[PDB]
Amino acid sequence: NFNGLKGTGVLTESNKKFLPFQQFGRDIADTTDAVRDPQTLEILDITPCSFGGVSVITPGTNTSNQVAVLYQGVNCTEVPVAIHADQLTPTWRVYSTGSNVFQTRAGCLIGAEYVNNSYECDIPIGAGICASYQTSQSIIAYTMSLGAENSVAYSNNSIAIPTNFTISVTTEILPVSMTKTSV
Amino acid sequence: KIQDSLSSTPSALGKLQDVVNHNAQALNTLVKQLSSKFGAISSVLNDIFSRLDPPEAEVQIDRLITGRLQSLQTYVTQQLIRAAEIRASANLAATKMSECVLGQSKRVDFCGKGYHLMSFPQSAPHGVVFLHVTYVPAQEKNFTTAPAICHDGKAHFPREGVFVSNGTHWFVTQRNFYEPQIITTDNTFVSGNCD
Amino acid sequence: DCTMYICGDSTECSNLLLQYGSFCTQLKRALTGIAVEQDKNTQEVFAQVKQIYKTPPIKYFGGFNFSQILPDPSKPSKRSPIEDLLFNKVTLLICAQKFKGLTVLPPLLTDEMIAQYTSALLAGTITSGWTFGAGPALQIPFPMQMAYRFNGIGVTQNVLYENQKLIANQFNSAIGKIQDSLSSTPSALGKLQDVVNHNAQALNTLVKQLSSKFGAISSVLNDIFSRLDPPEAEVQIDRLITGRLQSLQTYVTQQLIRAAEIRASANLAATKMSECVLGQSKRVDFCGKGYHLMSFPQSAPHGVVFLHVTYVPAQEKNFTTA
Ligand SMILES: *[C@@H]1O[C@H](CO)[C@@H](O[C@@H]2O[C@H](CO)[C@@H](O)[C@H](O)[C@H]2NC(C)=O)[C@H](O)[C@H]1NC(C)=O
Ligand SMILES: *[C@@H]1O[C@H](CO)[C@@H](O[C@@H]2O[C@H](CO)[C@@H](O)[C@H](O)[C@H]2NC(C)=O)[C@H](O)[C@H]1NC(C)=O
Ligand SMILES: *[C@@H]1O[C@H](CO)[C@@H](O[C@@H]2O[C@H](CO)[C@@H](O)[C@H](O)[C@H]2NC(C)=O)[C@H](O)[C@H]1NC(C)=O
Ligand SMILES: *[C@@H]1O[C@H](CO)[C@@H](O)[C@H](O)[C@H]1NC(C)=O
Ligand SMILES: *[C@@H]1O[C@H](CO)[C@@H](O)[C@H](O)[C@H]1NC(C)=O
Ligand SMILES: *[C@@H]1O[C@H](CO)[C@@H](O)[C@H](O)[C@H]1NC(C)=O
Ligand SMILES: *[C@@H]1O[C@H](CO)[C@@H](O)[C@H](O)[C@H]1NC(C)=O
Ligand SMILES: *[C@@H]1O[C@H](CO)[C@@H](O)[C@H](O)[C@H]1NC(C)=O
Ligand SMILES: *[C@@H]1O[C@H](CO)[C@@H](O)[C@H](O)[C@H]1NC(C)=O
Repeated sequence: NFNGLKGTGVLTESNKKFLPFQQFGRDIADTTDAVRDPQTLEILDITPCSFGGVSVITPGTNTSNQVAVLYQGVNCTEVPVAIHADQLTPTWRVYSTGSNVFQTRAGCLIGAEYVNNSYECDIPIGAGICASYQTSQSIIAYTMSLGAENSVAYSNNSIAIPTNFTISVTTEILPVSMTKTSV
Repeated sequence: KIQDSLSSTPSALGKLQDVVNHNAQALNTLVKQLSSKFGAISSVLNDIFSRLDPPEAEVQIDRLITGRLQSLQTYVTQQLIRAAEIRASANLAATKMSECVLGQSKRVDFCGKGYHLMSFPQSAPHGVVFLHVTYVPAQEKNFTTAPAICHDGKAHFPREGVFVSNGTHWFVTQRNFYEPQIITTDNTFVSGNCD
Repeated sequence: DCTMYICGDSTECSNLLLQYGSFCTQLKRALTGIAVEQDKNTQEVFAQVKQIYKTPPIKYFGGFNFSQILPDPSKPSKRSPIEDLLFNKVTLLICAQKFKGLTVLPPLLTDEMIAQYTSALLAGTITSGWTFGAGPALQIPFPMQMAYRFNGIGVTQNVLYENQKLIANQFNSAIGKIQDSLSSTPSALGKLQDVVNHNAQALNTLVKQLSSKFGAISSVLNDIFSRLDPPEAEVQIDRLITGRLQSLQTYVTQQLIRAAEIRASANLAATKMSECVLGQSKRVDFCGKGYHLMSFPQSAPHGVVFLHVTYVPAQEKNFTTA
C-alpha cells in the first residue's frame, strides 16, 4: 500500500534512474511496475506472482489411479511458493517435494521420472517431451523420437532398382455433411 | 484385412465420430444454458410477472431476452464457421471422387500413399470412405550405372529407361521394375560425340 | 482463463460470473481446439516421411553447390546458411508482461526437430529424388535426377549432359543472388512478419481494454466495492462483466476465423511439399512461374519458405511453318 498504491507483487530492486519529481511507474500495457519508496529514495520493482495452470497427466482409468501433474511456467527452484504447501494435504504435497523432479521450458512436471531411452510418442507434454505409461505402476516422461536413420549411401555410379512390387489398400475417411437443424 | 482392421482398431471411424459428437454437444449446451440467471431473478418467466411490479419487471426480463438471444447468436456463429470447414472437405471429396475414382490421378500423395491405381467409394453416416488401391515397390538391388554410352564416336541415350550393369554386361531397363534387355537401336537415339 | 481475465483476485466476483453460467467453458474448449490443431498443422507439412535420412558426409553433388541450403556443422545452432538470415529478418515485455490470465503455450515441436525434418527432406531429395515419397528410398546421382526432370518438360535429355557446366554455373549464380535479394527488400518476409504482428496486435488490444469504464464509474474492481453499497455494485459490475466478456468473445471469434485461413494455407503448403518437392508438377504457375524442375523446402518462424527452380525459354527466332 506504500506511496498510495494498492496491489500485489514482489518488491525487488532494478537498474533505473527516476526523475527527481517522478513518482509512479508504468509500462506499455498500462500497469504499475516501478514505485519509489516515500521514506527512502531508491529504485524498486514489481513482478507478478505465480499464475499458470495445471494439467492432470493420466493414463486410462481402467489401468491406473495414480496420476502425474504439470506446472506450466513455474521454476522448480521456487515451486513451494507457487504450491503453498501449508494449505495443502501431504497427499497433494507428494507433488511438491520429492526426488522425482524435472525441469523444461514447457514447465516443471512432478510425479514422473525422466528416462533416457527414446521411442514413439503417446501423450504430448511440451517443447519436445512425450509421456507414456510403462510398467511397475508408474508414469515416465521420455524424449520424443522422430524415427530411425536410413543413411543412404550416395555415390556417383550407384543405382538401386526394385525387382518386386506390392499392392496395398489404404483407407481414408472424409466428412461430407453435418446434421441439418432449425430453430 | 480391411474388414478386420476397421472392426479392430476403434479409431478407424474417429473422424466421423467427432462430427456427430460436436453437434450433439452443441445442442446439449444450448439447452442447458436457458436454466441460467444472467443476473436476473430466475430462469422461469412466469414468476417475474407475478411478484415484480410491472414496469420494474420489464427491466429484469431484459436480461433473459438478450441472454437467450446471445446464446442463439453464439450457437449460430459456431455453425457458420463449422459449415465452412465441412464445405472445405465436401469440395475435397467431390474433387477426389471425380479424379481418383473416375480416372487415374498423377498428383503425388493425393489418391493414396504410393502410385495410384483405382478407388472404391463407400457410403458412411455423414461422410464417405474411400479405398485407395495403390502400388508399392518391395525389394531393391544395387547396380553400376552410366549416364550414356557411345559405340562409334557418337553418344547414345535411353529412349525411356536407365542404363544399368551388374559387373560385366550393360542393360537398359524400366524405372520401377527390374527387367533387363539387350541394347539395340530401338532403345537408343544418337546425339553429339562422346568427348 | 476466463475467471482471471474478467475478475481479479476477488472472491465475490467469482460468484457473479458463476451466475452467468457455463459461458467460460465454451471459451476454453474453443481455444484448445485451435491449440491442438496448431500442433497438428506442423505434422502434415514437415513430417511427410518417417525415416530421418542422414545427410551425406561428402560434398560435390555432381557439379552443383548446395552449401547455401545444406546444414553447416560449424554453426552453433544446427541450421543452414540461407535459413540463418530468415531467423534474423523476422522479429518477434514482448512475452513476459502478458501474464494477466493469458499465456503463450510452447509448441510441441521446437526449432531443432523442425530443422531436422527439413534437413531430412533435403537429404533425400538430393540422392534419391521422388522415390523416397512412395516406398523404399532408392539411390541415384544428382546429374541424373536432373536429366529425368527435363524429360517431364519435353526438352529431353540432350540439353543437360551437353553444355553441363553452364547449367551448373547458372544454378550456382542463381542461388548466390537469392541471398542478397532477401536481405535488402523491405517486404521479403512480408507474409510472415504481419502474422506475428497481428497476434501481437490482437493481444495488445485485448489487454488494453482492462482499464476502460464500459459505462461504469471506474475500471477498478475491489475499490468500487468499498465506495458503494451492495445493491449498486451489482447494478454496475454487470457492465464491466458484460463488457469484458463481450470483449473476450470478440478476441476468440477473430481467432477461429484467422485459424480457418492458416489451415487453408497449411493445406496449400502440405500439397506443395508433396507435389513440387516429392515430384514434378505439371500444374501451370503452381510450382513456380514457368516450367518446373524441383523445389527445396526451408523453414522460418511460424511459417515455411519454398525455394522453387524453374525453366524459362529465352532468345527466340522466326520461321515458316506447315
Ligand atoms: C514377389 O513378392 C511376392 C510377395 O510379395 C512373392 O510371393 C510369395 O512367393 C513365395 C515363394 O514364391 C510364397 O511362399 C509366398 O506365399 C508368396 N506370397 C504371396 C502373398 O503370394 C513373389 O514370389 C515374389 N516374386 C519374385 C519374382 O521374387
Ligand atoms: C550379369 O547378368 C548377366 C545376365 O543375367 C549374366 O550373364 C549371363 O551369365 C550366365 C551365367 O554366367 C551365362 O550362362 C549367360 O550366357 C550370360 N548371358 C550373356 C548374355 O552372356 C552375368 O553372368 C551377370 N554377371 C554377374 C557377375 O553375375
Ligand atoms: C559453394 O559456395 C560457397 C559459398 O560461396 C563457397 O564457399 C566460398 O569459397 C570461397 C573459396 O573457396 C571463399 O573465398 C568464400 O569465402 C566462401 N564463402 C563462404 C560464405 O564461406 C564454396 O567454395 C562453393 N563450393 C563449390 C564446390 O562450388
Ligand atoms: C477399459 O479397460 C479395457 C480393458 O483392458 C481397456 O480397453 C482400457 O484399459 C479401457 N478402455 C479404454 C477405451 O481406455
Ligand atoms: C530455473 O531456475 C534455475 C536457477 O534457479 C535456472 O538455472 C533455470 O534456467 C531456470 N529455468 C528456466 C529459466 O526455464
Ligand atoms: C540419463 O539422463 C540424465 C538426464 O539428462 C543424464 O544426466 C544422464 O547422463 C543419462 N544417463 C545416461 C547413462 O546417459
Ligand atoms: C564421383 O564421380 C566421378 C566421375 O567419374 C568418379 O570418377 C568417382 O569415382 C566418383 N566418386 C566415387 C566415390 O565413386
Ligand atoms: C547395396 O544396397 C544397400 C541398400 O539396401 C546399401 O546399404 C549398400 O551400401 C549397397 N552396397 C553397394 C556395394 O552398393
Ligand atoms: C518475327 O515476326 C516479324 C516477321 O514478319 C518481324 O516483326 C520480326 O522478324 C520478328 N518479330 C519479333 C521477333 O518480335
